[PDB]
Amino acid sequence: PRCPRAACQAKRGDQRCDRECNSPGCGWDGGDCSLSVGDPWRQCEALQCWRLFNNSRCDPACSSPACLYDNFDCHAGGRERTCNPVYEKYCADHFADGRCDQGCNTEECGWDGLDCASEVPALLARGVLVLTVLLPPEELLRSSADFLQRLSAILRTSLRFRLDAHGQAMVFPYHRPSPEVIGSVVMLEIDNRLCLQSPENDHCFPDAQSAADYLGALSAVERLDFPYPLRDVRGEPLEPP
Amino acid sequence: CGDQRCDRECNSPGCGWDGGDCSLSVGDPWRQCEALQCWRLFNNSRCDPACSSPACLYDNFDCHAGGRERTCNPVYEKYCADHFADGRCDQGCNTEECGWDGLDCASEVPALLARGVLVLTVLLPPEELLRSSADFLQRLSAILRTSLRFRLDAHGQAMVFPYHREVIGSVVMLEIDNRLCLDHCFPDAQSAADYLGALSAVERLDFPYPLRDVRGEP
Ligand SMILES: *[C@@H]1O[C@H](CO)[C@@H](O[C@@H]2O[C@H](CO)[C@@H](O[C@H]3O[C@H](CO[C@H]4O[C@H](CO)[C@@H](O)[C@H](O)[C@@H]4O)[C@@H](O)[C@H](O)[C@@H]3O)[C@H](O)[C@H]2NC(C)=O)[C@H](O)[C@H]1NC(C)=O
Ligand SMILES: *[C@@H]1O[C@H](CO)[C@@H](O)[C@H](O)[C@H]1NC(C)=O
Ligand SMILES: [Ca+2]
Ligand SMILES: [Ca+2]
Ligand SMILES: [Ca+2]
Ligand SMILES: [Ca+2]
Ligand SMILES: [Ca+2]
Ligand SMILES: [Ca+2]
Repeated sequence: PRCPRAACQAKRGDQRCDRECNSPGCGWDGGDCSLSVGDPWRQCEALQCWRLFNNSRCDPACSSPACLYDNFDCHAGGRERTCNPVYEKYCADHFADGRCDQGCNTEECGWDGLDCASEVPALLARGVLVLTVLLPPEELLRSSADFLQRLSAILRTSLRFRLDAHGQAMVFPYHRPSPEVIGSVVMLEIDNRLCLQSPENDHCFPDAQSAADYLGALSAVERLDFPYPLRDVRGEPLEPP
Repeated sequence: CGDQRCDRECNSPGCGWDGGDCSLSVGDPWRQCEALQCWRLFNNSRCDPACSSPACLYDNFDCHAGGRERTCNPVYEKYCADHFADGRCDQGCNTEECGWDGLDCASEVPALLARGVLVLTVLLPPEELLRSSADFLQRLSAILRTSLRFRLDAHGQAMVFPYHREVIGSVVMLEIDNRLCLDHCFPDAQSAADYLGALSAVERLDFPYPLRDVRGEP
């Protein structure tokens, strides 16, 4: 039993992050603190890396994909690490409005919702990123630009709602577990069309579950800054047509 | 009630705006206006067609921009200012009320300058003034609803000269590019100076710089 605190057993999965249980040995409070991701560092080949993820400093031995790129500490420095708080509201409002805004045309601001790269062929990561957000579908879609801009900025790549055959967003109602609609189950595409080529420069997620892990890690170390009631994240495969 | 100091107690049409103190040293902004009632209709945010001529300073654009298009959205203003004339197109700032993004989006359109040069005295030393050129030019462009830029010398350097009491401010020389002005544009520098003087006279001018005076020169 890698979880030495007894009181933690009763509290894993209760839908509440319990900070006394937020450790690898306690599975990040049974996933309550890591957006349900069991172990975000499952594939990481170096044991010290989860401890160096949150330091805003490049740790080269932790910069592999499997080690979640050291929270991009080695690929983005200085002003390029965050969208300028002063420009954020503008970028959120002009995201995917069909007109190119070069000042938002960066991976840290969300690539302007691809307004500047719309003729570049889509390059989707494998699978679908599935998010549970405690906002009903109509309310969630009412601020889809802000939601997608901020989530794109966090993942430093382009995100959008996956659409069905009739052009409708794959956003489904979420019901209170064992009734009423409490939130949304959101399905997203990850478009990596603006990613870098060289092994040293590339810092995109090749599949949905990889991006989920990174988000889970941001939550585990109290670094995720996303103004939405985000409950869980995961990657799912899709069958072929 | 020529003091070189704006006194609101003396700032009235009857006293020539404190001798031009409050109208940025512009003696009479309505000098060319073919109508007498216009100074009273300039500030009402309502279209008065009889004052909508250029010489009557377009009735403060009340007939050309009355709705949401009169000012750059306060929420986006800081972004537009910082990204003005940075050589990259920002379509969200690409409007006359936001300063046309410093013409970043119209590089294929031939320059079309108004007559003369707009000369401003600003109580900021040149080095400090130049440190915020984008904000200064963007805000001034938005107000004039056209494109403004520094005049360059033979070595391509901005013509911003020290202003002495030594070094109390700057004398700035600007050009007006009307290439995107398709009546609501100023044909010459003095007209734009007059309009600015008019805004100051009626306390409508909102410009976060210690702006002393304005004038047109050929
Ligand atoms: C991983 O690194 C992060 C920094 O890169 C650490 O997050 C930062 O933590 C500090 C202190 O814990 C916090 O400072 C402010 O905290 C107080 C308010 O906290 C609330 O408000 C902020 C502002 O929106 C919010 O982000 C917090 O999550 C919380 O809701 C202030 O009263 C205090 O004076 C101080 O200014 C930073 O805000 C916070 N930064 C971010 C981006 O979250 C994080 O703690 C670390 N992980 C650890 C230590 O486990
Ligand atoms: C013109 O209108 C503005 C808008 O409130 C006002 O602040 C200003 O005092 C007015 N001008 C005069 C001369 O009253
Ligand atoms: Ca818990
Ligand atoms: Ca690090
Ligand atoms: Ca855009
Ligand atoms: Ca006076
Ligand atoms: Ca009017
Ligand atoms: Ca620009």
